Amino acid sequence: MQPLFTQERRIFHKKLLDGNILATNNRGVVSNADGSNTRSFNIAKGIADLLHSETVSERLPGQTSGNAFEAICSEFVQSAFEKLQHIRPGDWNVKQVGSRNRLEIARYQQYAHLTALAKAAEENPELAAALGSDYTITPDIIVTRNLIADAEINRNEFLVDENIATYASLRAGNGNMPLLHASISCKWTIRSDRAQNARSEGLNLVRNRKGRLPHIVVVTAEPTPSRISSIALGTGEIDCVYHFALYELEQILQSLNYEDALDLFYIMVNGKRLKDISDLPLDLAV
Amino acid sequence: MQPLFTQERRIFHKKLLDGNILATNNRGVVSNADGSNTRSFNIAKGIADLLHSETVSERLPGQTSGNAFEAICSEFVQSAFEKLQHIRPGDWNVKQVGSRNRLEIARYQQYAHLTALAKAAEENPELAAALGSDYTITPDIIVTRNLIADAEINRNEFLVDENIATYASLRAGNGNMPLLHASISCKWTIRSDRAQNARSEGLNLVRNRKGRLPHIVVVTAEPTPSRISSIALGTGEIDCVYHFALYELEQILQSLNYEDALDLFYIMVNGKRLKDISDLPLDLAV
Amino acid sequence: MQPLFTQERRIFHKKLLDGNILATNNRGVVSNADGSNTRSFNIAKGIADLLHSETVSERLPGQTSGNAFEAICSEFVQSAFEKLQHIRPGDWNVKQVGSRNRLEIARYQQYAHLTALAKAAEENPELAAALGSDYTITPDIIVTRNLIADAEINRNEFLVDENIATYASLRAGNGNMPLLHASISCKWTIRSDRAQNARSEGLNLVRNRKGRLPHIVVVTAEPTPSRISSIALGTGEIDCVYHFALYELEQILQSLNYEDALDLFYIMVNGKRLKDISDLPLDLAV
Amino acid sequence: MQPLFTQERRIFHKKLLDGNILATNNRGVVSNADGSNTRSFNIAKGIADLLHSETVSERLPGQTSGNAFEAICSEFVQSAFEKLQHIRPGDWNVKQVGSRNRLEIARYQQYAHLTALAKAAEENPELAAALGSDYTITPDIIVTRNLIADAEINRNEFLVDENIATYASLRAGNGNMPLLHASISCKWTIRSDRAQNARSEGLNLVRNRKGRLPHIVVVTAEPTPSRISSIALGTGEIDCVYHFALYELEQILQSLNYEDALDLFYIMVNGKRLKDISDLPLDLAV
DNA sequence: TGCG
DNA sequence: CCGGCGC
DNA sequence: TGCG
DNA sequence: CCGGCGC
DNA sequence: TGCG
DNA sequence: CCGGCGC
DNA sequence: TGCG
DNA sequence: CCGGCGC
Ligand SMILES: [Mg+2]
Ligand SMILES: [Mg+2]
Ligand SMILES: [Mg+2]
Ligand SMILES: [Mg+2]
Ligand SMILES: [Mg+2]
Ligand SMILES: [Mg+2]
Ligand SMILES: [Mg+2]
Ligand SMILES: [Mg+2]
Repeated sequence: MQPLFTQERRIFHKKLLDGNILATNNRGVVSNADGSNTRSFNIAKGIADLLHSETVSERLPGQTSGNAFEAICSEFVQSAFEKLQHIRPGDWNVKQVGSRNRLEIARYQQYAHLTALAKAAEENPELAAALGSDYTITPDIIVTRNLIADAEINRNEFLVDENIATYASLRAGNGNMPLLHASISCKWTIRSDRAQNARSEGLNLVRNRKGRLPHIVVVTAEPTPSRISSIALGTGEIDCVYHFALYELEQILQSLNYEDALDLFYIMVNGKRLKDISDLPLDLAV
Repeated sequence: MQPLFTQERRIFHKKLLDGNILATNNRGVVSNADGSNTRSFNIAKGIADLLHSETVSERLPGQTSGNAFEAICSEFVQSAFEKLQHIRPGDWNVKQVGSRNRLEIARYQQYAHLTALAKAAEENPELAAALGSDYTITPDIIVTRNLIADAEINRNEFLVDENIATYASLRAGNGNMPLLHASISCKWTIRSDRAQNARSEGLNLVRNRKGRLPHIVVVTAEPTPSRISSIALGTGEIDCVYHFALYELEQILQSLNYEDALDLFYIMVNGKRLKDISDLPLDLAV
Repeated sequence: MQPLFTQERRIFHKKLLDGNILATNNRGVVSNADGSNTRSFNIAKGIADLLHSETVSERLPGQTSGNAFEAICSEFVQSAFEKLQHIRPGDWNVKQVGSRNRLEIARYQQYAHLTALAKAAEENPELAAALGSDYTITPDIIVTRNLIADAEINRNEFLVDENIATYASLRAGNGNMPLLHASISCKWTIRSDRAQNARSEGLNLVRNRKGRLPHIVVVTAEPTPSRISSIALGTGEIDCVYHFALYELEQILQSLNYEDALDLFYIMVNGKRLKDISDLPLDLAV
Repeated sequence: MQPLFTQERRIFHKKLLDGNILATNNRGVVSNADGSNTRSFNIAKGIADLLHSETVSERLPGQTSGNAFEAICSEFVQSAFEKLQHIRPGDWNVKQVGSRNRLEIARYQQYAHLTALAKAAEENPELAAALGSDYTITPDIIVTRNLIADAEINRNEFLVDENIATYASLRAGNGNMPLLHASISCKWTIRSDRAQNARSEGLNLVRNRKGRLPHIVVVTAEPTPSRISSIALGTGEIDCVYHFALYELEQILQSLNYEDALDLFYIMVNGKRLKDISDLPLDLAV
């Protein structure tokens, strides 16, 4: 009897395999590997073997794997988090955003004022130069919480009426919007330069919030500890990073005796900067 | 009224009145007012009248009122938040800490590593000069969450076992500590210089976290919108400020026709920077 | 006592003595000490003795000493920095900002846009609820650099004309404002809570600048290493702290056997977080 | 005679052309353009014509253009800044730092302590989890200042000896190392995701400094105002961005009547977020 | 080369 | 480090 | 189409 | 968005 | 009159 | 702005 | 205590 | 920690 989160984790991997997102080409290179690097090549191959990947196909265009990885991550989060309603109740929505959504975050309570800022800037110069446009934050995946009725708040006891706790964020109707619960950034693979946009997006969420900061996490299928470390090490922007196949990564590093990579892997794991994709749903329930 | 949060809000005010924390001296100065300040005096008197305050006594020493205000705010939050278990379940603890101990936050999961940094600085001077020492400063009041047993996670379904979600923060078992849910800073009265330690303490919680940022809020009995604004305006450090008698403050500003102060009050309230103490328990449930 | 900076340092101390800013009251408490604190009391008296202080006077009101300390520090900086024209040329101005605080900062190039932000907010609601108000920063003392004419830029060679380097900050020309060189915060004495406004003011200068960040320093007469450390330890907001009588503080710490204070003193000094007032003029020439 | 800075700007451009860094391929795509983007293609062609580019050759590998652009920008800054000794005297060094040099930054005074942090982490595995690792990242190009002899400080008057201003940063004494004057980040072209490492690197310089923050700027050859805005808008990390051919960009934007892009250009330029490469040497002299 |  | 290009 |  | 690969 |  | 002193 |  | 009050 495999527990349900183990079953969900396997379903997550299976979607990556069935869609040929994770596969091997005819030159033996696994699709999340950097073929110019011996350790990346071998680590990725070991992980794919542990995942029972058998398909041989050409590496998909990066735009395709990028988008598909976001979608599959979203489905896994939605399905697993749904089972935690008893430890973190709520009317939750999980969705892949899509760069098409400029100001999508302004539809949520903690960032609704960005609409007013944007509207004011579209009429004022150094307002625009000073405020910027990055505040136009667009997470890859977001988890949101819908507001609740007074009868839900009062389900067991008469706690509130219309003249008390009148600005509480959870109360529906104050002309109020849903709450942003989490920003989940996805990276199929990593290069240390381009991975830093997870930090700038995290800082924008920190700097502009009105209310509690959403969870800010990164999920990645990057095989190398060194590249993972470019976003996982350090604190202040990113809450934690989650690897798509942590157990398998650990097993391959141990098997091949890649001592330095192993040392770095444990610095991140023991240092609470890196976890497995299966840890994410429960971490979203704190 | 009869809603329980309304009763609890009154119990909070009554504790302040009964302990002479909020009282009026024989010169007519209410104890949360700046007697040299005309508007402070009048706004504070208006609020005391709406709270039905009648006791005449000398102002208590600032150390006494500061500590009592923290204690009374702690009791209000504990009492009210306990009623929201169906909206935000968990084994919650609310406690007044402050200077009773430094590095108290290192007792919690997201800041556990500060103990190691302090030990390292203890053996290497420099580290101390670069790392600083203020990361050891404890919030006036903290709300914490104890960890969960597998029996509870698996209350309705078989979700986890020892080989899946092994790093999830909520799971009890590997020396992992409880989670810090909220930092609640209290200020009986405000001066714009000394109010800024709430921003530096908030920034330290932001910069050093591993995991989701706790709620970071300030509760105050300061009567003037100008002084309240010295900590409520701006974003990035403080989630929101909660006033001890917001409805009364609004009413008196209207009655006195202090138009500029009323305008600032509304900028803060409509701008989601200022709410009533009764909004805090529900805001801790998002 | 031959070199001019040594003579200037002595003049600085003499102004503090002559104005009764630094004096000893009837209870033997020196005016920069906390009489309830044995270490503060003894350290401050030792320093006063090394400065050859003999005046007895009751302690000046804090508003008076705060303002006088700012004025005297400003005069020391102006006089000493004036002698470094050969290593840091320019048309420099040093001034205690004072009462006409708000937006003086916006007269300078790197922060001129703050005026636009303030005007916009005035004509409309929230904006200030997001943007805040503390950005109308008012440093205690500022050092500014006036702009240069082409004749000077082209003193030795024909480097520029009207069609090249047209946006260079240093070029005098309708529209261009003087540059803010330094923000010098003064604190006659310190309490750990109120000292934090130096960090928030420093962060505002960092976050809102257009151009190179000005020097951000703090000058203080606080006698105890513990209180000095509440602003000197750590990095990110304050470049460095300068003590009004560092050599004397070190000598008395050596004589008194307060080993924890001596250790803290050296962590800050060896750690480049604390220097002497005489180091400031040269540090402003980098 | 054309001004020497105008002549320097032309030499800068000539080096880009002679090395085929900036050229046009046989399909009409200029080497700093995004061939798939009509507006990018046209703007880049317009600029190339204004620089009188006539060479037809295939685009160089990105690694090649990236390194060459760094080298060429370094040579321009060194040559032009050397002519400003009368406005900003000193013993200056300008050098392209190879990604082949981590902790080169710790060779400089304001960041020397990073070596001690790195050694502490090497023996305290785990500390790296919190401290991070990128704090060892060195800028693409750095400008540094050697320390000054007391002979020069005392050139005209006897200002200092060994018992006064003993911790001054400029004094070639306290084992003190040279000072970091500027961090110059280069980007031949931009994509909004990879442009963000300039912000994370800038933040590391802000957060870890002891002393005055160095200049932090970006130089780019990106043709589109939209992509330039991904790094130029906003304040706090980057002092200002400098475009390799600003005058030409503006001219072609007008000739093609790209209204939105022109609006954005002026917002960045009037908003002091974007200047010409010719403005950089003088801006480094403030 | 490795990784920016 | 930058370039290509599919969603 | 343009752009993450 | 990710992938290739030269300094 | 009220910030610092 | 700084000072006093109960916590 | 000295400090928050 | 807050209170007093000069500038
Ligand atoms: Mg994204
Ligand atoms: Mg992504
Ligand atoms: Mg506190
Ligand atoms: Mg407090
Ligand atoms: Mg000040
Ligand atoms: Mg001051
Ligand atoms: Mg670089
Ligand atoms: Mg670069």
